[PDB]
Amino acid sequence: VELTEEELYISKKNLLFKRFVEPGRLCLIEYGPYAGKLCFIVDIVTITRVIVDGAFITGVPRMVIPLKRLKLLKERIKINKNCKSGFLRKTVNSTKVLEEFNNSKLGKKMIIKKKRDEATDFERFQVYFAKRELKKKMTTIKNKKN
Amino acid sequence: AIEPSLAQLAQKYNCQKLICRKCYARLHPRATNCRNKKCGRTNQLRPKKKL
Amino acid sequence: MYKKEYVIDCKGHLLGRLASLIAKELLNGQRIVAVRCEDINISGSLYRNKLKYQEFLRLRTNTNPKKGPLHLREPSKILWRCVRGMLPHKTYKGQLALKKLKVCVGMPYPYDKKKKYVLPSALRAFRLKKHRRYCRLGTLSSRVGWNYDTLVKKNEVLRKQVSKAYYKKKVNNLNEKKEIKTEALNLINPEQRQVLENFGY
Amino acid sequence: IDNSLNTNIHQYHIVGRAIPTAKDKNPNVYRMCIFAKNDTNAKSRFWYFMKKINKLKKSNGELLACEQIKERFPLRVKNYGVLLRYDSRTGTHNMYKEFRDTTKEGAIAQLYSEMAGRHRARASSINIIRISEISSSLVRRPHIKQLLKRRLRFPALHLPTLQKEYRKKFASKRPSTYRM
Amino acid sequence: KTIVSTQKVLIPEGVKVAINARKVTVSGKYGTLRRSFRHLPIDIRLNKLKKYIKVVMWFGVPDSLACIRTVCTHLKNMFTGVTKKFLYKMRLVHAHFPINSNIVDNNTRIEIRNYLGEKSVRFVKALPGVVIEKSPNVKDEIYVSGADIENVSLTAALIHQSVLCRNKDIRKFLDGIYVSEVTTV
RNA sequence: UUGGAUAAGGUGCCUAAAUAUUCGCUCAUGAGAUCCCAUAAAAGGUGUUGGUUCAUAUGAACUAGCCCUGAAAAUGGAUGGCGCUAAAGCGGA
Ligand SMILES: [Mg+2]
Ligand SMILES: [Mg+2]
Ligand SMILES: [Mg+2]
Ligand SMILES: [Mg+2]
Ligand SMILES: [Mg+2]
Repeated sequence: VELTEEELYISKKNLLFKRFVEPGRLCLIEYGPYAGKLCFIVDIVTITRVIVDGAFITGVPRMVIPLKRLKLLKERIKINKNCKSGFLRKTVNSTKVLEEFNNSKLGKKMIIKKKRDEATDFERFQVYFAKRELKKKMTTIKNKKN
Repeated sequence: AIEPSLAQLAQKYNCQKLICRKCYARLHPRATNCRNKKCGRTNQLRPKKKL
Repeated sequence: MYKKEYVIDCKGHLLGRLASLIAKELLNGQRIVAVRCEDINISGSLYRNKLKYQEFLRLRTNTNPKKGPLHLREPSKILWRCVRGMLPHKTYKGQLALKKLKVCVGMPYPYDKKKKYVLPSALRAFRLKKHRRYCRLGTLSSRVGWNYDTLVKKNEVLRKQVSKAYYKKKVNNLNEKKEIKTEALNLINPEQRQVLENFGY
Repeated sequence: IDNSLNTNIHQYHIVGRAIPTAKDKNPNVYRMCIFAKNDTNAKSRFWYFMKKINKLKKSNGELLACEQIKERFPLRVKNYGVLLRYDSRTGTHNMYKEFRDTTKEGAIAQLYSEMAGRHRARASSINIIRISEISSSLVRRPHIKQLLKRRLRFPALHLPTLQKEYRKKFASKRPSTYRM
Repeated sequence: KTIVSTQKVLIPEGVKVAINARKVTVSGKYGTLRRSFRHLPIDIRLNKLKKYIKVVMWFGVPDSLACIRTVCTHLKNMFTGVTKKFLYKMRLVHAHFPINSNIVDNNTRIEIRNYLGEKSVRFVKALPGVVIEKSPNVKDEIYVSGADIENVSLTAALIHQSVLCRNKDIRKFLDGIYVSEVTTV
């Protein structure tokens, strides 16, 4: 027996807690050898420990970690509780969740940071030059406005 | 001049209590433990002496 | 600690931890302006804290109390004392470090307009479980005869309006800048623009 | 691989027996699984247990084999029941505790912490008598029952354990514990 | 550590509720009550379309559960207050000297006089927003009333304290002013 | 003497090294805090944490962890100090 217009209400009820640790939360590892890495919560072991799995796109193998070490993201993918890594890989690729994450603010900023880190001196200089050019233009526009 | 119901009511507050055998605290008539820290919350409760 | 002078907004911080953080920095060699020290927190209940402070007060020097433990009871002064406790203040270096610390109640004549940093290692939000009793230092001080609490609060309130006003202007400026950038991304060169886009800006 | 996380309790199958004598040429062998931090420790534990149970001391027996048991499905959550004998400062007790974990070894690691923490029972004073996986129809302990619930979900109320790089003691903005 | 524990408090009909960050505010026929709960960790969530509000606690020992229940009870009380004022019916009992119970200052401040005959006045001001009426029906009693269950009760307690006699045998001297019936209107 | 790498011990600051990680326990209206060591007990506790044995999701009885009471002395005052409660406490890893 369907709802009709209560559906809308349910959709737009601001909950305090979104991002529940559950099967198929995206998860950004904060602490350890794996950090800045993404990885999905496959199972949950106990109130504090979770089994994570970067399905082989990401660097991180199936293993148990403390929930403390995780940073749950807005992204989810529906998966069967039992799901082994191959299946996870299949699903995530199909659903394009990683792309979505990248598009999202945090992911974007992460990738920008990575780019900055990996830059050559020249590339840094190029960016500086560009900024200078922009500043010039910007300054001119400000002057015009004033 | 204390009509019986009123008297009863009064008693309910002033008289039908338990008392800690240790620190003398006034307790509700149905209490098991003293509630006061200095006794170390004893189980040794007695009825408030009537008349 | 490579800046000239860190201003620390002491609101929401846990007294001792904050003090500890300050002390090391001071030792290293770093002026620190602990600002808004009325709002520092202590991890006990209020009553417990008061009791501790009462006990402290009680320890004067029997013989001649002009000397002996000075019971400085402005929150800032308390903070300062705490900081001192964690410094080798009987040396020269320690003394210097101590001197480097300035503490204030509310925020005054430069430290309104300086950036205010926060020590998140010593933040009450991150360091006490929410079912634990804490206590605002200012209140504690008041309880133990500081008096100038209400006045301070009033001053803070006054300052907040000013800050808000400033913030509006700042926001507007930011918006304008953004607009200009949007306009003037189109007017550069293509390749340069592309490069800029690639690295975030 | 993560070495900050590990607890290096392994399980060892030990088999040993009394040295044969002219009077008892074919003695009994005894085996056990033993939870120990390394192989030598395991051996020692085995010897101790032999001493306790049978007349058998390390000097008049011989270890036949020490195997090391690695968990077969080290990434499947299981519900482990354990039965301990421990010594308090006042006396000696049995207890049965349950741990949801990924391996026997992990469970035992948990257990040692718990006994240390909850009872001040140090590793010396404990003897694990049996650990066995309890299928969830027979789980008696409420803190394990809860986990076994159907479509389990919960928020992340833990605080960030930032890497020591990005732990900086001066912050621009008052961080937020809410997150989302 | 119980993963989730909940409670459901059914809002009545003519009540305008509005929680935010545990700062619950309820309005209705009698009074607008506001009463913060931002000392226990709890994501009290509102359902405005249906009735009811859900108090929910993630993790936490029995303490937390207890707190949750308390919160729920408080909410219920608040709702009741806004629908229908709480009416603490306080009967004053005297042996010899009748107690003069003079209400003043817009039915706040009740001056009690001639308690055990001492020719001295006991002032007992009511809390914010809590009327103190005297009897229409019977002779002796005193209605204390006004929305916030906490405040009316407190007022009543204060009144009682103002009376209660000092160094004598209190079993013999039953004189005072006691809460007979906690009710609504 | 130079360099190394340890011991006992430590690693919030004083104080060189962890506001490390990881799992518990503990809130104390005179917490606790590390061999000798600079004190605490019998007895209690519907404090909370596990258990054990019993009965019909409640009622019992126990049991031992931490905590509380028991716990009062004279200059002012000492886990060494500051302080610490998502510990910088207690027990582990
Ligand atoms: Mg007399
Ligand atoms: Mg050397
Ligand atoms: Mg070294
Ligand atoms: Mg150091
Ligand atoms: Mg230390």
